Amino acid sequence: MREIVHIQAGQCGNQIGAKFWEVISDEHGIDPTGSYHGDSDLQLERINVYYNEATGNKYVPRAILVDLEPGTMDSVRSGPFGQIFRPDNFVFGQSGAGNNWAKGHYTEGAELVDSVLDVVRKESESCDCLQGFQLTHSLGGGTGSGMGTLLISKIREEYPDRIMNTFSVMPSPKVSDTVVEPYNATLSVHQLVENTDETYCIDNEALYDICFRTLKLTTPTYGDLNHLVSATMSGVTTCLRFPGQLNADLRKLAVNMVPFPRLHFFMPGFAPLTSQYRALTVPELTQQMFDSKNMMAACDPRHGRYLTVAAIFRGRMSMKEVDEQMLNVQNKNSSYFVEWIPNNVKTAVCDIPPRGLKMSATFIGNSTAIQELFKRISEQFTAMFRRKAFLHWYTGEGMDEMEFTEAESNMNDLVSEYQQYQDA
Amino acid sequence: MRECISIHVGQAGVQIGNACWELYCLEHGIQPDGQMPSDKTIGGGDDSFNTFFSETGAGKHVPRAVFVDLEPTVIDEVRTGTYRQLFHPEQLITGKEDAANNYARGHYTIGKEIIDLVLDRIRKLADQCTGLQGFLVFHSFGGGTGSGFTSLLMERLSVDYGKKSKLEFSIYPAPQVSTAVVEPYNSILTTHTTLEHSDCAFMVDNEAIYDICRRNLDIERPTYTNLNRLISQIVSSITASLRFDGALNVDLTEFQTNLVPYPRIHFPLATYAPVISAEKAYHEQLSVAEITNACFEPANQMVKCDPRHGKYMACCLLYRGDVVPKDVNAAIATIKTKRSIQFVDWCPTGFKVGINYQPPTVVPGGDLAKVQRAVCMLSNTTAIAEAWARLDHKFDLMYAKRAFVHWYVGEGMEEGEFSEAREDMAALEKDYEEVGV
Amino acid sequence: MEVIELNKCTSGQSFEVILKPPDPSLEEIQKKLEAAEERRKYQEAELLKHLAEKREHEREVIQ
Amino acid sequence: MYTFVVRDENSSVYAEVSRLLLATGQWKRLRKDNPRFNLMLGERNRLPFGRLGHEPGLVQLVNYYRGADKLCRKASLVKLIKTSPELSESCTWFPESYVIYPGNVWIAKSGILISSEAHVIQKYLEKPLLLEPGHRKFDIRSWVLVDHLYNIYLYREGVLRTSSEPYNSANFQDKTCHLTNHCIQKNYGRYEEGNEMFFEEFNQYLMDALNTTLENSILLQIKHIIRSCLMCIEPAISTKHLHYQSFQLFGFDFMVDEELKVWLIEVNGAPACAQKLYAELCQGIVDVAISSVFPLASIFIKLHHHHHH
Ligand SMILES: Nc1nc2c(ncn2[C@@H]2O[C@H](COP(=O)(O)OP(=O)(O)OP(=O)(O)O)[C@@H](O)[C@H]2O)c(=O)[nH]1
Ligand SMILES: Nc1ncnc2c1ncn2[C@@H]1O[C@H](COP(=O)(O)OP(=O)(O)CP(=O)(O)O)[C@@H](O)[C@H]1O
Ligand SMILES: Nc1nc2c(ncn2[C@@H]2O[C@H](COP(=O)(O)OP(=O)(O)O)[C@@H](O)[C@H]2O)c(=O)[nH]1
Ligand SMILES: CC(C)(C)c1[nH]cnc1/C=c1\[nH]c(=O)/c(=C/c2ccccc2)[nH]c1=O
Ligand SMILES: [Ca+2]
Ligand SMILES: [Ca+2]
Ligand SMILES: [Mg+2]
Ligand SMILES: [Mg+2]
Repeated sequence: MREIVHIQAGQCGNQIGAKFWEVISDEHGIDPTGSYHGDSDLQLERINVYYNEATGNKYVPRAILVDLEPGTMDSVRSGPFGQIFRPDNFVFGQSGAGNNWAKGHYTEGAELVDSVLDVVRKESESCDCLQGFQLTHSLGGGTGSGMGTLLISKIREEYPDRIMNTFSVMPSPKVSDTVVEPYNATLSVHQLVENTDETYCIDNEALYDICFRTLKLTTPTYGDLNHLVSATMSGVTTCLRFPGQLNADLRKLAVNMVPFPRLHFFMPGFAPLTSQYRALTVPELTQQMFDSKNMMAACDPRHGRYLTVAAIFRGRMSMKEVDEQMLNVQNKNSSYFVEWIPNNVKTAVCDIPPRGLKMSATFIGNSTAIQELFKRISEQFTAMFRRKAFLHWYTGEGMDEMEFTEAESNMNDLVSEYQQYQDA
Repeated sequence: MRECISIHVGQAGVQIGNACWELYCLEHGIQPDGQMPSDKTIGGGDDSFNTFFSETGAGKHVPRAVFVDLEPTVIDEVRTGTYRQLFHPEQLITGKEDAANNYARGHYTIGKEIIDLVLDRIRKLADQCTGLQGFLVFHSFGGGTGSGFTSLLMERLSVDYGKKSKLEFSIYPAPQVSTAVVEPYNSILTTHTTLEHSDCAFMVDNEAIYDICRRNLDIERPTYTNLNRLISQIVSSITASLRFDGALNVDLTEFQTNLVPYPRIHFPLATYAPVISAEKAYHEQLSVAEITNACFEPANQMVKCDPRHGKYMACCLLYRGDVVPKDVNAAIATIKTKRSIQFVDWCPTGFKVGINYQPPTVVPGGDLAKVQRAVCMLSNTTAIAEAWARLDHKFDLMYAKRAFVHWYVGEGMEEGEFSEAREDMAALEKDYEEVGV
Repeated sequence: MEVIELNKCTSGQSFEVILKPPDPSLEEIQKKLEAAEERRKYQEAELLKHLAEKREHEREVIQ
Repeated sequence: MYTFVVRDENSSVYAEVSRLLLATGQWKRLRKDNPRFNLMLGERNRLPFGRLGHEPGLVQLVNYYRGADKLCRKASLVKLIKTSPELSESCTWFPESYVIYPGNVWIAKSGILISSEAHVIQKYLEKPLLLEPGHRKFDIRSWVLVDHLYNIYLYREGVLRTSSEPYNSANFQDKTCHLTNHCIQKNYGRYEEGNEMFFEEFNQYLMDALNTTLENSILLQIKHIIRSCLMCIEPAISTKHLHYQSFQLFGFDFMVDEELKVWLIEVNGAPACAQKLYAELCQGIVDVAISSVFPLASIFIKLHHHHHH
C-alpha cells in the first residue's frame, strides 16, 4: 500500500485541489513543468504516493480533474502549476450543473461519470499497491456535491476494499453562492455517511472567521480561505508523504481514528494560522491547535467529547517536549476525551517543516461536537423544506420529495448518534 | 544436539529478530558475511551454537530463522542491511498489504492467503534438522500481523509439529511508544487463541523497557532501536543455555519443566541487572550481591508489577560473567531475610542457578556499557497477572461501547469471539488468584 | 540451605539451591478460516446488492 | 492543577480531605472511573493497585498501603506477631492470642464472647485501669499517618473511648462495662461528652490521681508499639522505588492496665476520626501526605529511633 489516487470535482474542488498540488510539489521539490530540483533524498523517498514517474524523469500527479463546465478547469491549466497535470485526466462536460445536486448526481453528471471512471481505472491499473482515493469538493454546489458523491458511489462499487477519504467544504450563509446550498449539502452528507472512511469537514464559516477575526483580513477572497485549506491538506497528508519510522497507510489510520462507521467526520485544525518571524514554541502549537479559534469546522469542542485525536507536528523540535505538552492538555482537560477509549490522543513528528514556517502542527479531531455542523445545515434545510421552497429545480430533474425527507431523516439520525456517545 | 527454529512475525518481531541475531553473531564470533573462523568442522557440526545456526559447504553460518511480515518495508531493511548475506531470501517472507492493526485482518483475511506458504518455508528449515526441538516465536501483542497471524501460525504448528515445544517472546502494548489504539483487543484476541499452543511465554512490557532506557541509559526519548538492543540482551540471556555448553535449560522442554508447573500460567517474569550507560564516564562495577538483589527491584523488571503481593512457583538465576556459586549462595541468603519472597506450598522454595563465565557482549556503538558480571532472573510469579488486569480493564471499557468492533466483524470475524476471548482471560485472572492468594 | 546437582564445565557451571521443601485439527482450522470468508463474501454481496438498487434508482430518476 | 478521584463514599475522613482539596483552586475532582488522576482516594475492598502508576506523565498517589491488611485483620495480626522475629511469640505488649478456624478469662472475636468455656481467642485483661470517679473501663485510639517516604507521623490528639458502667469481675454477659466501643454505648454521656475524654483531661487525671503524665506512663509505650508494628511490615508494603506511591491513615486501639502497661488490641485500616478532631487531622493529611508529593502555590510527632547495637 503506497499509491493514492486524487480526484477534484467542481469549481471549489479544483480550486483547493490545485492549491494542494502547488503546496506539496514545492515540498517535494517539483517545479511547474514536472522536473525534480530538490536537495534531500527524503523529498523523493515516498514521491510515488502522489506522483507517477514519466519519461525524462518527470513527475506527474496522480490527479483526475473533473467538472461539468470548462471554466474552472481552464483556469487550473492556465494557473501557476497547471502544466504538471496529465492532459488525459482533464475530464469535463459543457452545460454545467447550476448549483444543482440533481444535475450533478442524476442527469448531467450521469452522462460524464463513466469517462471519469475510465481515467481512474487508467491510474489505478498502473499502481503497484493502491492504498485508496482522496476527493476534493464542496457539498454546496452541483458538480462537486452531486457528481462528487456519484463518483464516490461508483468507485466503491468497482473498488470496494480501497479507502475513500474526502476533503469536503461545507457551505455557510456567510460565504454563500446560492440559497439551495443546505439542500445540496444534506443530500451529499447522506452519501458520505455511507460511502467514505473519512471526511474532512472544512467549514467556510470557520475559514471566514479565521480570516476575519484571527487574521485581520477585512474582505476575504476564496484564495484566502483556500490558503488555510491547502496548509491543512499538506498537514494531514504529511505522515504518508514522508517517513519518519511511521509504519502507516490509510487503512491503519482509519482503523485507529474511526470507532464507529458512520461517525467519520473530522474537525481539521492548523497552527500557526498564516496569511512569520518569531517561530512558535511547542506549548504554543499545542494550545493553538487545540484552540476553538483554529478549528476549520465551526464547532466548539467543549460542547462535545473527543472520540479520537491525531496531531502531527512539523519541524525540528524536542519530542520529549511534544509528549509533555500533549500529555498536559489531556490530563488538565480530561472531561473532554472519552474515558471508554484509552489513550485516544496520538502524535507524530516530521522533521521537514512546510514552506515559510519553522514549525507547525496539524490537528485531526473526531469530536462529537461536529453534530453542531450538521444541526446548522439541518435547520437551514428545514426552514426551506417545510414550505417546499426552491424544490422545483430538483423535481424538474426527476427527483421526488421523498428523497429529501429521507436525507433529512438520515442526517438527523447522524446527529442523534453523535449525541448518544457525548453523554455515554 | 537438537535444533531450534526462531520465527519473527510482524514489525516488532522482525526488528527484535534483527537485534538478537546481530548479538548472537557477536557472541559466537560469527561475522556479517557468515564466516565463523573459530569453527573448525567446516560443512557441519553438532555443537551447542549449531542449535541456532546451520552450516553450508562454503563455510557460512545461517540462522534457523523465518521472518514473516504482511508488508515489505521492515523486512526490506533486513534484505539491504548489514546482515543481508547472513540469510537466504526464502527465509524472508513478505506480503503486499498489512493488517492495519486489525487482528481479524491478520488472522482471517490476509492470514489465509499466506499461511500455507510460511509453513512450507518452515518445513524447508525443519527438514535440515537432525532432531528438531521446536520454535522461538517473536511478535507484538498490538499489531494485526503480530497478534492475528501469529495465532494462526501457532494453531497450525501444533498440527504440523505436535511433538515439538513452542516458546513466545511477546511485546505487551505500551501507549507511550504505540500509535495503535485497538491494541487491547488484539492482545486479548491473540492471547486467547495462542494460550493452549504456547508452552512458555516471556512478556516484555514496552513501558518497562522504555523507563529502563530513560532512568538507566539517560536516553531522553528512547527509539525502537534503543528498546530492541536492550530486549535482545534479555533474550540472549534467556536463550544462552541453548547456544552454549551447560547443564541448566539445555532444551526447550526444560524451560517448561523448570518454570511452568501449571500449564496455563506459562508467563515467567524476566528481571535484568545491571543496565549501565556507555556514556557514563565513571562506573563502580556491581558485585554478585548487588545485581542479584537488583533482580527483586520492580524498576528492573520486564513488566512493572509487585512480586511481594503474589507467590512464586519457580525462580531461575542466569548469570553472565565473573560469578562463582558461593558468592551467589551468600547473596541468596542475605536477600531471603530482607525481602518478601513467598512461594506456593506445593513448590519448593529454591533457585536454579546457571552461570556462564563469558561476560555480556555489547553491540559496538551501543547504549549499554561493558560489565564484569550481569544476571537475568526468570521467576514465575502470580504478580504478573497485574498486566492482564490492566489489559482486560482497557478491553472492557472499549468493548462495552462496541468501539472499533465493526473493523473486526467487517473482516469476517464474529462478535462472539470478543466475549469468548475475554472469558478465557477472565478465567486466566481467576487461575492466578487461586494460586497466589 | 543445601547446594545440589552441581555440574561444572570450562565455559560455566550450574546448580540448584533449596532453602525449604514443599488442540483443534487441520479440518477445524481450514473450516473456520473459510467460515469467516463466507461472512466476508456475504457482506460484500449485500453491499453490491445495495449499490445495484442505487443504480436502478439512478435510472428511474432520469427516466 | 492536580486531579483526584473518590471511590469510598462511606469514608467520613476522606470526605473532608476531598472537600479541603476542592476548596483550594488547585485540585479538580474527576469521575470515579477516570484513569487520568494524580490522587486516588480508594475503596476498602479490592482496590485495583495493579492499575496504578501506569499512566504516562502522571505521578500517581493512593491513600492505602497495599499489604497493610496483614496488620488490620485480627487473624493476620496474630500470625504476624508470632512469626516475625522482631515481634516474636514472647511479645510483652500484645495479649496472648491463638487462631482456631470456624486468672483464666479469654475473649473471642473477628458477636463477642467473654467466658472460660466457649476467629481469634485472646487473653482478656482481667485487671484494667479504671478511671475515677466511675470505676470504669476505657480504650485509647491514636491516629497514625504513614506517608510515601514511610515517615511514621503520630497525631498529637488521641481519645479515650470510655465505658460509662462500673467494671464487674463476676458479671461477663453484661457487655456495656466490658466492651468500650462508641456504638455499643449509644449512662451515655454522664462523665464526658459522647464517652470521649481527650488527652488534656486524661493527662490531668493521671497527674492528680497517679502523680504521673500521659507522655511518661502510657504514650512512650504507644510510640514504641506503633513504630515496632510499622517498621516490621515496611519491606512488605513500602512504595519507595515503586511506580506508584502510597500513604495511609491507621487507627491504633490500646488498653492500659492497673500497673500502667499498654496493650495493643487492634490496628484499623480505614479508621474514622472523632468529631472535634476531623478539621485538624484532615488538614494534616493534606499538608504531609498529599502536598509533599503535589506542592501548592506541626500537628504530628515523627517516630524515629536509631539505637546502635
Ligand atoms: N519493542 C518494540 N516494540 C515495537 C516495535 N515495533 C512495533 N512495536 C510495538 O508493537 C505494537 C504495534 O505492532 P507492530 O508489530 O508494529 O504491528 P505488525 O505486527 O507489523 O502488524 P500490522 O502493522 O497490523 O501489519 C506497538 O505496541 C508498538 O509499540 C519494535 O521494534 N520494538
Ligand atoms: N484482651 C482484651 N482485654 C480487655 N479488653 C478487651 C480485650 N480485647 C478486646 N477488648 C475490649 O473490647 C472492645 C472491642 O474489641 P476490639 O477492639 O478487639 O474490636 P473493635 O472492632 O470494636 C475495635 P475498632 O472497630 O475501633 O477497630 C475494646 O474497646 C476493648 O475494650
Ligand atoms: N473554501 C472554498 N469554498 C468554495 C470555493 N468555491 C466555491 N466554494 C463554495 O462551494 C459552494 C459552491 O459550489 P461550487 O464548487 O462553486 O459548485 P460546483 O462547481 O457545481 O461544484 C458554495 O458553498 C461556496 O461557498 C473555494 O474556492 N473555496
Ligand atoms: C500517529 C499519527 C499522528 C500518524 C496518527 N494516528 C492516527 N492518525 C494519525 C494521523 C493521520 N490520520 C489520518 O487518518 C490521516 C488521514 C489522511 C491521510 C492522507 C490523506 C487523506 C487522509 N492523516 C494523518 O496524518
Ligand atoms: Ca446532455
Ligand atoms: Ca562446525
Ligand atoms: Mg461556483
Ligand atoms: Mg506492520
